[PDB]
Amino acid sequence: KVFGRCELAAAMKRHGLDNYRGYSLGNWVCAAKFESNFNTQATNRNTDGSTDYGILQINSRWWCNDGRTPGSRNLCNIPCSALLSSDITASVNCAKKIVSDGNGMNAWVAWRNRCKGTDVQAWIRGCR
Repeated sequence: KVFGRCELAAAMKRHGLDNYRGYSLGNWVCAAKFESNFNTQATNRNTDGSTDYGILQINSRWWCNDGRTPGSRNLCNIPCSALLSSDITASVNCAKKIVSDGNGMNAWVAWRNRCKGTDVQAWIRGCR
């Protein structure tokens, strides 16, 4: 599914992301925009053999099992395919564990480079 901007904002808010660990809703929408272009089916292969999955591009090296990343961890205890669903619940729940591990939203490269220190509020402007 390819979400609309305001559609995704409302979905994320319902799942408890607004101000989670101090990060306003605009941050999560901005991250999703530049990680996946609001597409739940986005996948991207990394140089080390791992793969990033879903709306927030979660990595198979640490967080999910895809059966093809030798010596990796499955800290969110899920198959990586569950992160590609039209239902964002699994992506949201795993993201909460990632952002709580000490490094905050710096775990997402696109957030660090394109959202951090910017007017992230603009991403939820006009939405109900």
